[PDB]
Amino acid sequence: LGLSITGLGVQYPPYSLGPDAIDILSKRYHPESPAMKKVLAINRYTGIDQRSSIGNPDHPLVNKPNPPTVKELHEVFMSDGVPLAVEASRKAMAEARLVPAQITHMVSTTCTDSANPGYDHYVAKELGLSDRLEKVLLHGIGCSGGLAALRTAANLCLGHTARGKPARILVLALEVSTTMVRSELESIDALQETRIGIALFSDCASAVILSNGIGEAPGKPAIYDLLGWENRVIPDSEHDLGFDVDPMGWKVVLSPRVPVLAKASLQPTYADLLSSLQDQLPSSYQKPADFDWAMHPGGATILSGAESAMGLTPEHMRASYDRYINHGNSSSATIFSVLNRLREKDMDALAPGGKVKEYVVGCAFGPGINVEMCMLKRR
Amino acid sequence: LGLSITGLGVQYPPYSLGPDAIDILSKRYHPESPAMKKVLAINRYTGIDQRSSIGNPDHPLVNKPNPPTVKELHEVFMSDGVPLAVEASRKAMAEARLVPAQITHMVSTTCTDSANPGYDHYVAKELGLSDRLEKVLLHGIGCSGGLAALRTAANLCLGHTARGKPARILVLALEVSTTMVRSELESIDALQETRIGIALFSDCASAVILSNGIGEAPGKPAIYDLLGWENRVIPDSEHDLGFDVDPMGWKVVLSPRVPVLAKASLQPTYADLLSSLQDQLPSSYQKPADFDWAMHPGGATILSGAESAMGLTPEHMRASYDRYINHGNSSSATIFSVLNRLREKDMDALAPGGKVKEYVVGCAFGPGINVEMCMLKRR
Repeated sequence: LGLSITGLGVQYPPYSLGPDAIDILSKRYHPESPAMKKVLAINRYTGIDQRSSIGNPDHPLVNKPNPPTVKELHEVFMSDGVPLAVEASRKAMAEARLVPAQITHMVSTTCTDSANPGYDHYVAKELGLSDRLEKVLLHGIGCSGGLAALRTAANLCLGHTARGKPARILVLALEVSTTMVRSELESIDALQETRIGIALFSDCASAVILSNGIGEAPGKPAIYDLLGWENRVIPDSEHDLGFDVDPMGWKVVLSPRVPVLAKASLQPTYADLLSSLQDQLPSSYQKPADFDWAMHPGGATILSGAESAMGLTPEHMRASYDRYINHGNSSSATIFSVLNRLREKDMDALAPGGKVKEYVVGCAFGPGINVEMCMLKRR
Repeated sequence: LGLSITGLGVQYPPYSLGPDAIDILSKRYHPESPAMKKVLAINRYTGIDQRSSIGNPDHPLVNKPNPPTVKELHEVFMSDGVPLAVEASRKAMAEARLVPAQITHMVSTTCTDSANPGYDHYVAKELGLSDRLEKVLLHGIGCSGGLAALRTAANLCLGHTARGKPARILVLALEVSTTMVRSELESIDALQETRIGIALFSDCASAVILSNGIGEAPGKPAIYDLLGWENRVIPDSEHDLGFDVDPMGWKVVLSPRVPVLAKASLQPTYADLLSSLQDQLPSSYQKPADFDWAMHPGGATILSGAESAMGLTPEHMRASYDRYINHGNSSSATIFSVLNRLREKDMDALAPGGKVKEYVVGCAFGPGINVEMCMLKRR
């Protein structure tokens, strides 16, 4: 296919929210209640030590008399989120050794903003990208956005391949979720329902460059080759996972079914992915445990579910754990963060049986429920 | 390129509102003010006879104590907008003689909803499309969305072409703008700004099927062949045109500069479009007046501006006039409505000098400011 990830860049904001962040904010704005106590308890065994954030608990946006409106959220997405996306993109392009003029397409995602022009316009402008740049800003997909953006970029790359044209696509994910803490606290308190969103979600921007190989800097270096992909929707699961627009931003929808639905999907999706390329893979790469797994860490049970269903050790998803524990779930931006971390020396040291794998399965789930899987060859 | 539009479908909602509709609602909810008087005056200067709407001025959504919240808007987008999208998509598929399992990708757009899962999911589900359908829900682009979706679909089609695979892409636009009347009225009253959006915008869904011709039998009919496209961003014009998220939905941004900037972009964009494919065109298709023009009728000044800039008659854009006068500006959904109407017999009857043109220039502008053009060959 001639598709390769030639650069990756990741930019977390400077700040880290410990588990007491929600304790502080909850006590500041709400009375003690049974539902809040439950959430505060769950918060303590998510497996997350620190959640990356654009601010600390005293940030002015989350310390108003009321939760910030979706307009006030947008202002901070633009002031504090967009610079992360710009830096992540710069880092990706620098590793890919590309200048702004070489970028042919941009595929961007977020579920934590709505705007016209979209945030991708402002990132592209700051980077000095072409006024003829072809842009796609994806919506509606939440956590799966990273791999969906990548797959979309793959298709777009091949569209240029068809015409014999070089394609270098900036694939970008930016999420700012921590600013919706007051919204979630209000819902917990008012509805007396256990809403665990505030215990999981964090802020990040991440980016990769996907090249179609045409007119490449020959002998062309890459970090990963993109060999294949599978995408699927689980029927009658709309109500199980969601993010509903609201005057206070977006409200998390999350049912008890999600862990089982996610886990049960791995086997058939994996089988479908491998059948579409079994003659391309060596016999040393046949069963799940043969691969390194770049899983989107939606929650602790997603990782433990993958371990159980696919016969993997935690070290098979070492980069997923590393991002999850130290930064939390950054929705669509997490997966490129995982892929970036996986190829680092300190992750190599933790490979199952001291065996760093040449092939990597990427996996993510989001609202739909949408399932995304990709197959990468690590250089 | 082997790209052809093999079906088109359009579905306007049940109601058609004269200029008195906003008079009724304005008077019901606001005392007369200088800004309101100006908007109600401008409402009659547009040349729009009727605007298509999901409701009449007695609709409950626009008759609450306050304007509907963005959540309340979403509920009606789903109840009253999605069915339009389903029907438009059905008719496009029917004309293309395609059954659900044959659709390989979906490229959808809207600027009048935010949701996870996105609205495209629900449309696709109602249509019975594949659980492996590749979807793209565009955001951030407003009025240029129809042509942006078409161009994105073209690139995606060619991605499948690169792999020797059939591509049949449902390209869909749905906009429900009329429900934001109360939000606009509130801003007019409170800010005393002359906000003309409520004089212009209407509701519609429209769809096309774009095929890459692979797996189609020889001599397969099509309505238009897609030959080429141009996209540009007009520099330093973000503040001139936009749609900003708000607890009340989205607030229109519209400067007096827009018609001037738009008019100025036509000649240079057209020249680039034409030069890229001039060798493919006969001698009788060399100058602007040689073509039929499917313009997105963003406002009356856009049409008269195009006539001036490119030396055209109104009959050159007869389908654009027809849509604008009888239905208003349905944002991203209008352009496919124009292309559908253009190929109808009573439009053939208004062709400049009795010559129905074999080649059609498509053009649309939206937030960015983004300019989109395409060249179609009419079968």
